[PDB]
Amino acid sequence: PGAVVCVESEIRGDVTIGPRTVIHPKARIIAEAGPIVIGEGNLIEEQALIINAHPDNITPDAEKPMIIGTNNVFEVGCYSQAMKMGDNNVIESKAYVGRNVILTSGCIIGACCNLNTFEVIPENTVIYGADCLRRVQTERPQPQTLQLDFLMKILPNYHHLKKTMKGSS
Amino acid sequence: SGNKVSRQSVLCGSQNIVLNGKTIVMNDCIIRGDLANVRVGRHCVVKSRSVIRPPFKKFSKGVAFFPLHIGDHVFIEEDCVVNAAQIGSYVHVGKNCVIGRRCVLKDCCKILDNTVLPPETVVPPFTVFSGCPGLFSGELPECTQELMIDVTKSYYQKFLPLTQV
Amino acid sequence: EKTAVVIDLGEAFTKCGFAGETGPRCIIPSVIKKAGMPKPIKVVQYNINTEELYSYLKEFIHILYFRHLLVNPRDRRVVVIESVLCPSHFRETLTRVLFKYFEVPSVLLAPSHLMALLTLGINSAMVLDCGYRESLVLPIYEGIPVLNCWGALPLGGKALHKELETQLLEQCTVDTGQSLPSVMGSIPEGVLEDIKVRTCFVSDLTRGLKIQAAKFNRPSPPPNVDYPLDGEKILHVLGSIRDSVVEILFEQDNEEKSVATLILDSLMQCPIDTRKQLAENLVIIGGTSMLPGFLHRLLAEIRYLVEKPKYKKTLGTKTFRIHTPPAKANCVAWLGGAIFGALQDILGSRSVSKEYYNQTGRIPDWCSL
Repeated sequence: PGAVVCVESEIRGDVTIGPRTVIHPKARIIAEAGPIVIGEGNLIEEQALIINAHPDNITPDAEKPMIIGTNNVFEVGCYSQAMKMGDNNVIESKAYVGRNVILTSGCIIGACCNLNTFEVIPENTVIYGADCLRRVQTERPQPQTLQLDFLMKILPNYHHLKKTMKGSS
Repeated sequence: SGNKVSRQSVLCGSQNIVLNGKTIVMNDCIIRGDLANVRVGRHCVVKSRSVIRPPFKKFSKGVAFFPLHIGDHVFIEEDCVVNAAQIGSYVHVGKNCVIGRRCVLKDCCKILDNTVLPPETVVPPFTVFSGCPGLFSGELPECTQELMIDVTKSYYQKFLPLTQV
Repeated sequence: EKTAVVIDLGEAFTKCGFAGETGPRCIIPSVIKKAGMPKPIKVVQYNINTEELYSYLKEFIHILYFRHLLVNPRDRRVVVIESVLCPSHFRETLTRVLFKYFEVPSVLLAPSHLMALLTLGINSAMVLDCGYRESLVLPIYEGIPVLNCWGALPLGGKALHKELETQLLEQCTVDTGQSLPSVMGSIPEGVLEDIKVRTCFVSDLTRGLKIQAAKFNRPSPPPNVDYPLDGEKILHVLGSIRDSVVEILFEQDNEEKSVATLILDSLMQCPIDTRKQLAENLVIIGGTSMLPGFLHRLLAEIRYLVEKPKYKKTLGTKTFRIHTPPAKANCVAWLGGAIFGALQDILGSRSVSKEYYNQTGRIPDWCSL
């Protein structure tokens, strides 16, 4: 308990959400392949498609359960089909996570950005929206102090906005 | 009365939501006005799969964002994530578009398909929007844009009359 | 009274702005963006239809003056900085577009090396302009450019692009979406420019000789770093490759030619009294000269070639000083044209006007009569 799960939002299979989690309207959480894991204070916006990769093959197993980090701001219309995520990661609207991934902490994915299959994004690095893997713009997204403070402010605004939405009903 | 809202479309927060005369909400539309109000102009055509989400809670102590807006004759294309954008009357939004936080769309604008208008992006009147990152492509014609908007309004009224309930 | 326009056309980039301002206002690339077109077409081209070029130049000038200048050039003069040996066909087309379509008051087709010399503020200098297509040499002595003393190998930016395309295709390492070499046949030019700016580390003379020895029967291979790319296909580019691409610019053997040797050939052609002042004032400008650690590798290679027996009998002991300009290496030619146009309303008179063009026929190129 203690997670704002919407009535219009859909869930399937094993899905253990953390404390203060916010599942917005019309959000798909298909965790049929493997047991989904959402971090504490993680906000899943509207029209989001949370998928999983079919896993457990003996030789070169494809995947494991997609573990989302705490304070992860998933924007509206964002695709997250089997991607390992770190704490304080802001995925923008209309994004698309790869079939396998390792998004490090203090990230900031751009809008309409195709995140890479079998690609680990480094700690503290803001993704440009269009052409994938853009190395530029990673200073203001530092690994902490700069991005940890900003993500804490973003988590507070998300919790305050979700509390106002919960109060309205 | 004249506003043809589809059966598959959803309008959360009816008191906050606002639809003018001769409107057209297509199928699978989401006018979510739970947190804040959503104002739609007269003769505005909201296409299918359009996510009309509210910008802010409006409960911030300082610098609260503007909820939502839409001028008259607004041609909102399909799959357009309209959020926190004050659309000027006769604004032609492109297909698969994305509006930013407090984005000021001017009168007689022409947003391109698959565009992404950033936060606090004041678009100029009579100008075609372009680029992956928002920028001025070129100056648009007044007569051509008005004729296209009139043709779109007439076609939407025919579909509004029949086959939706 | 009236600040004149400055243009510096080229195949890769185009420096443009106002006369008088220290450095240009903007530098948009030479290509143009067309509606309903797969790839962007280059404006500055040679050996191609006249009416098509005319339309291409109009299209480039139209997108330029609104964004760059914010004004009608009908009020005041223009300085079109053509590089010397830019085709007369292309100059005639430029002259037509400026007078027939737009109707400017005046134009000027002055050389790039003489204006780059005006920035230094010296009357005599050996000059080297390493652009995109060619790497042109031209010595100036006391104002006048010494013309028959010259040289230009096809060994600029375009040669470095072709070598990068060859070496990356031979040794490729792309990620999955690991292995899979040579999946894509070619790669875009704008990405390949960004790789040259960031990755390509220019080697020293001793390192360059060691690389040349390794190529024909391995020392100092590092450092290597990967390059990110769109569509989830990062490629692990190597460190020995980018050094080998830079090395072909200074490759002597079997042609008897390079960027360094081209200055010596230009100095050889020049007369005896002119010789020493040109050697003392050796100016380096252009796009390729902006590469990191380039001026040492050139000056060291120049000196090594002078030590060789074939150049000792003519040149011998010479003080090769490289007097650097105020502005950056790419934007020296533009700054000279801005100096030429802004200050002197008098030297605007020598250039060709609209009244002279209609009755006569054309701006006079360095030719007969």
